[PDB]
Amino acid sequence: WEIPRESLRLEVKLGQGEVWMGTWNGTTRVAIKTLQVMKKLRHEKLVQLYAVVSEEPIYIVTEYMSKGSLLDFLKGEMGKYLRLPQLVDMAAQIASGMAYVERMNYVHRDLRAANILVGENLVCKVAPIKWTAPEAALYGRFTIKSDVWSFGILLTELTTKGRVPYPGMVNREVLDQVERGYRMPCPPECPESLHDLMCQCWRKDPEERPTFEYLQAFLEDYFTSTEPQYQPGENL
Repeated sequence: WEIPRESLRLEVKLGQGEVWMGTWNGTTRVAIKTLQVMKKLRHEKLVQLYAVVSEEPIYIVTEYMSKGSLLDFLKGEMGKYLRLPQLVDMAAQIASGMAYVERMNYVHRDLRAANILVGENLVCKVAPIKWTAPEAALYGRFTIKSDVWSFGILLTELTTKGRVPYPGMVNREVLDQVERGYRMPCPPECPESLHDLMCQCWRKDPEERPTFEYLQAFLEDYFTSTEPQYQPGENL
């Protein structure tokens, strides 16, 4: 995994450590973060670790995802063009990455659009009270099932093309309201069967939420099994 410092050219700054777009061995575009899990986990929908410089000032090198975060993507020029089949297909890739995390007995803890990265041809990869399950926020009970909750929130980000969840509510009010059984209602033009899936992710009992294997399968099959008569509307 170790590479020499001179094999990395840092080209454009992408964020603040810091995140750059660069070159690896004068051949390969890569993303670069500046001054053990990513070595074990390997999957087509998880952002891939390429290399490390493991003595301060430390450098982590991964595959470059040309579109930045899914939040930026949904809120940019492309948002107006995405429709439900594009958003459902992205949701299905994320579930797929999360199905892997599930299978490896890992927990993400901060699943939401800002932590999904997007590439060419809409490849999406896995890389906060409004996104956090009640039992995680209240009791520190983070599990694969609290990720499932967050994934339901992320479904609403996809279907609103990036709007903040619970419009108008502050954090305390979200937590107070969600404890009373409040759930976001169907987004405009979003089919009820898709909002029903959200509502499954948001079940009070963590054990009653579906697996990511289930979510992935459901979303892959969406347009044949669940909405065979779907027609594109003005926004979805």
